Amino acid sequence: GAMGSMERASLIQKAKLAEQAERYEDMAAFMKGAVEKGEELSCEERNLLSVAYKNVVGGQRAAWRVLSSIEQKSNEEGSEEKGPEVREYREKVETELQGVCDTVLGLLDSHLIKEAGDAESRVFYLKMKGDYYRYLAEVATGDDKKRIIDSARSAYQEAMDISKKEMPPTNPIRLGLALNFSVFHYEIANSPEEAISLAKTTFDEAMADLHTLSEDSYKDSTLIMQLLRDNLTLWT
Amino acid sequence: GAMGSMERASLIQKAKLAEQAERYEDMAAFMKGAVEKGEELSCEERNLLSVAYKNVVGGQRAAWRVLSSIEQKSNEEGSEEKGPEVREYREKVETELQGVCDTVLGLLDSHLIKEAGDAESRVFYLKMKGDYYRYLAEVATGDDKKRIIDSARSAYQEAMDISKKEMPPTNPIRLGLALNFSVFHYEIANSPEEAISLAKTTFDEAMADLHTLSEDSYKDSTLIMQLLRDNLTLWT
Amino acid sequence: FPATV
Amino acid sequence: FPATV
Ligand SMILES: *SCCNC(=O)C1CCN(C(=O)C(C)(C)Oc2ccc(Cl)cc2)CC1
Ligand SMILES: *SCCNC(=O)C1CCN(C(=O)C(C)(C)Oc2ccc(Cl)cc2)CC1
Ligand SMILES: [Mg+2]
Ligand SMILES: [Mg+2]
Ligand SMILES: [Mg+2]
Ligand SMILES: [Mg+2]
Repeated sequence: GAMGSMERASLIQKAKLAEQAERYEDMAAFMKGAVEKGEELSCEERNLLSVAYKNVVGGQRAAWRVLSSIEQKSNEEGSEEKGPEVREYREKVETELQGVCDTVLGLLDSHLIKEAGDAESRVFYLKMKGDYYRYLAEVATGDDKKRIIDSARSAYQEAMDISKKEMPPTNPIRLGLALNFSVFHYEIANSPEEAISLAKTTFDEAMADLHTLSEDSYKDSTLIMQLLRDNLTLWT
Repeated sequence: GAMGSMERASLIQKAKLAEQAERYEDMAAFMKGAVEKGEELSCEERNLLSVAYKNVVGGQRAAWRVLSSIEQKSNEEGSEEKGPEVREYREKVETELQGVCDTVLGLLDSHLIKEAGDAESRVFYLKMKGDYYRYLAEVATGDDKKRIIDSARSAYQEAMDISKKEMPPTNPIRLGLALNFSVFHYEIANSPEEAISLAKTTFDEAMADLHTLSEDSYKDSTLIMQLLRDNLTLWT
Repeated sequence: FPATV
Repeated sequence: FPATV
């Protein structure tokens, strides 16, 4: 690894600088280097890892959607043949996206998940595993698609099972997990009623636990509850 | 070149797709490949080349400024020593920026400028040469700095001389050249009065020629005139 | 597109 | 920062 010679603490410091400079590819490369040092990640470090890759893959997904739409338009009746270029470039972006997802999944498998014994860390990583399989599923079309979808589902389900046993219903990781698993159900698994049920139950159980929270915890929990409500409004 | 096997027309088509997807690094790589085919660029192709690199280097410049500010803050009296990391990462971004500028300047030198005989194409490329030397000057600190500044000045001056002889005062390339050379004077050459004079004279000579223009040409010219006015308002 | 975090 | 194009 190109980051093998840099100190762990220096990689974390540079990830924070990269975030400030909106250099998310660099940020992700630094955090990959930090993970590869082999030690567990603190809460702050887990956030840096997830922010970096979320932004990289988010940009790839946005680009893939633009290109996919152009390609779909080009394959409509009445469209003039433009050659292989749209497909080729969509495939290029797709392959780069798949590569980033595989990289993140590899970090989680070697060895972040297995070394995460506390519920908060294990749930965090299993959420990420569901998310990155979900991004693979968004572009998948081959013999493997059903298995990619099931890998996302299985990771999210294990995270849900641990979070319900070990975390309060207002915990932001538990809430964000449920938000994203609900989106999985709606957009990936073609289970809109499951998505709506999960978002509603999550919102209501968080509402009932807000009274236990400090003002600062309340802010984080209510922000995610508003995203649940936003999705419910979009879907109903 | 990785793009050596792709058709010129396919590289141009993919540059336009990359622009639509806001994948400016890809866009620049495609346009470098197109330039390296060895043929002159049309007006549309020149725009694609400039848009791509302007966006890549613009992002690098924004990042360099963030990092430079942090570094300057860290070197103030009372600041606690944070180690070499801020400098190192600013240097990393700086070196990447310099590499992009050198790449663009190399394309202009081999052989876009020498093959550009029409005033509109030659002025376009000489403006770019001034701009990319200006970006090098923004980060320069060594024995070469004065020479980098003079290379920017010399390219801009030749572009100005050709544009005044061969193009109307409302031509958007002539106007954008003058806008940028005025910024060079203010920010790089420490010549604020020259910057203000150039912006004012350019604005007034364009104003007097608007009556000759169609509605569509009027839109482009007046947009740039407003940027000249915006700078004058910032500087006075 | 729906919200995720 | 001033405007350039
Ligand atoms: S302790 C693990 C690291 N902490 C976090 O992930 C928190 C980062 C800040 N934050 C948020 O931005 C909001 C409120 C949007 O909620 C989430 C963000 C990201 C995730 Cl994975 C989950 C919730 C709270 C979490
Ligand atoms: S004929 C050479 C290619 N054409 C252009 O560069 C035009 C692109 C669109 N355009 C603009 O966006 C505005 C009005 C902002 O002016 C300029 C943009 C870029 C440059 Cl280099 C100069 C002017 C007009 C020019
Ligand atoms: Mg594919
Ligand atoms: Mg249930
Ligand atoms: Mg340097
Ligand atoms: Mg003069």
